[PDB]
Amino acid sequence: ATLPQLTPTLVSLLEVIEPEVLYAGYDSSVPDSTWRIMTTLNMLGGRQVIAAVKWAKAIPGFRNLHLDDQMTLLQYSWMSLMAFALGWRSYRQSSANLLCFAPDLIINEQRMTLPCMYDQCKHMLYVSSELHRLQVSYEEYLCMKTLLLLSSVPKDGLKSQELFDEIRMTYIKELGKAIVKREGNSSQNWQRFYQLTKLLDSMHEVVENLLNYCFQTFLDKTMSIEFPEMLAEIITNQIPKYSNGNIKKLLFHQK
Amino acid sequence: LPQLTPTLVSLLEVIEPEVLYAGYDSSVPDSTWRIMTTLNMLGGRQVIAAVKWAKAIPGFRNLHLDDQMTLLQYSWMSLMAFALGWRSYRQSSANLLCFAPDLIINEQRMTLPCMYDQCKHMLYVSSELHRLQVSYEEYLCMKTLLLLSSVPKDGLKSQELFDEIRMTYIKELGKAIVKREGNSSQNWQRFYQLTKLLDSMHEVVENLLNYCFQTFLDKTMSIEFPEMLAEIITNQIPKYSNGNIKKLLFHQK
Amino acid sequence: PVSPKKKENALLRYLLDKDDT
Amino acid sequence: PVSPKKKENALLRYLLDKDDT
Ligand SMILES: C[C@@H]1C[C@H]2[C@@H]3CCC4=CC(=O)C=C[C@]4(C)[C@@]3(F)[C@@H](O)C[C@]2(C)[C@@]1(O)C(=O)CO
Ligand SMILES: C[C@@H]1C[C@H]2[C@@H]3CCC4=CC(=O)C=C[C@]4(C)[C@@]3(F)[C@@H](O)C[C@]2(C)[C@@]1(O)C(=O)CO
Repeated sequence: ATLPQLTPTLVSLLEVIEPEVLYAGYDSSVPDSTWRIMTTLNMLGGRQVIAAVKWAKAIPGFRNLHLDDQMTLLQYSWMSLMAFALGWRSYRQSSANLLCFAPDLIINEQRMTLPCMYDQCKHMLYVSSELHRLQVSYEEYLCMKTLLLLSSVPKDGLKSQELFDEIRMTYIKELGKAIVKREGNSSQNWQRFYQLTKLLDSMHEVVENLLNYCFQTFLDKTMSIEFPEMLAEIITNQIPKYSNGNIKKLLFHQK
Repeated sequence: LPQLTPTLVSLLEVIEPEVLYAGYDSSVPDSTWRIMTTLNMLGGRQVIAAVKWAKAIPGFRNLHLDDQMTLLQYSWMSLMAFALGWRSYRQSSANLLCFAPDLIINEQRMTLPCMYDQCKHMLYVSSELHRLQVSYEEYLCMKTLLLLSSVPKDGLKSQELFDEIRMTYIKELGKAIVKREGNSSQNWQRFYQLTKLLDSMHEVVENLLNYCFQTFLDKTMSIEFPEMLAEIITNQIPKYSNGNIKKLLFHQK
Repeated sequence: PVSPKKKENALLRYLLDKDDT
Repeated sequence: PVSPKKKENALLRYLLDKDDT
């Protein structure tokens, strides 16, 4: 019968629940500085994380998991989600040339050359460049990002593990449907699935770097770089166990 | 792979001025008045950059100095509008007007008291660049052409050289088209469509100018313009509106 | 054993429980 | 003949003359 969606599609849902881009409300009328750029980005991160929660609750099945797992998943991948979304906007808005934290706030050549900016942004640019190299479609992107939310669980699973794996497998399939939809030639359907899933696995490695740099800054009043209420609680939250080896990073490929 | 020899379009690319930011404070609520004012400030700085750009264009400097001023005066709006459309089409597929990557007119700002009435035409050119999927080289040649899109009805003291240069860039636009397509039939169609876009540019400029002159001559609105724009606008105001100027076209209506 | 999580982020917990409207 | 509003683009001319560096 009539379509698009008179009988909605799972990926159709993700498309409509995707939160819209927020603007940092940065004052570029006055000179920049590492300290000011980062602070503005942290505040932006707070609001983006807040939106991520509203987004996660709209993902079918997510909020059927124990409420604690819902909290765990977000705390274990808020960086992955934000960094991945960042790379996406960078790839789409400027072919991964620049980092587009917000369409009105771009880390250009001038800002990239600031003191500690490049050592940080470096890992972010990587995900953007990767999305551009593989020409990731919007749909594949929506599925992949959802999978990032379910990319890391505790070393003892969650209180709704059975349901979790079921949701994750559901979106792994969704990713496959996006790959097939994107093309007609099934020749390299599995080859692309390997690349995309490989990229997801690499997110753990980039998150670790971004996170080490997130904690080191958070715990350094000398640096004077503010974090909003939202991020502060999550950083102080994870900071202890994001080192001792409490989290189990799920991977599509072992190697 | 070593060409080590500059082409006319290769030099046109290295002289292309880099995008500049408006240094707009968006940490406080927006308002039609403030945005138009910041964009005007940006316009002056862009036109100033457009001057150094025009001077680097092969053959431009060897035209009478008076004509150099005439061309920049007669096409500053087309050059800026075209550049704007280009960045918008590139940055967001012509959905958002990207005056400068840090100052973009989002949907929220687009609905302000008078934003759309004037932005609709800027969006027009941005839309067309997206529709036609204009390449960088084609874009470069076309923009140069807009600088030579109109002259005073009578001529320039160096009209002779002018038409020669303009011819060179029309052929430059042809070269860009041929090495982007792949075939040969759609090459002429390409040229037809691209030259048609340039022609329509005159009309989009007319609507932008009307608005520009309107807001320029009404301080109850309180919108400010910098030195470069104020100076140029005041000059053009009269001679323009009437229609005592000759707009060069590729396709006659 | 011990669930030491008791405290850490009552803000998120709060945020995840109420969206009708 | 006549053409009121003379000396209207002094700044523009200046910018077109200089240059070298
Ligand atoms: C290197 C890290 C990683 C950074 C984050 C990466 C993910 C992200 C994406 C955004 O779209 C906006 C903000 C954030 C959420 C972020 F950019 C800022 O918070 C600053 C951040 C934590 C960081 O720069 C700092 O810890 C410096 O304070
Ligand atoms: C509608 C007109 C057309 C506008 C201009 C269109 C071309 C342009 C492109 C830019 O990249 C920056 C500024 C300018 C040069 C411009 F956007 C501003 O100057 C404001 C402008 C004159 C206008 O908005 C006004 O008349 C406001 O007074």
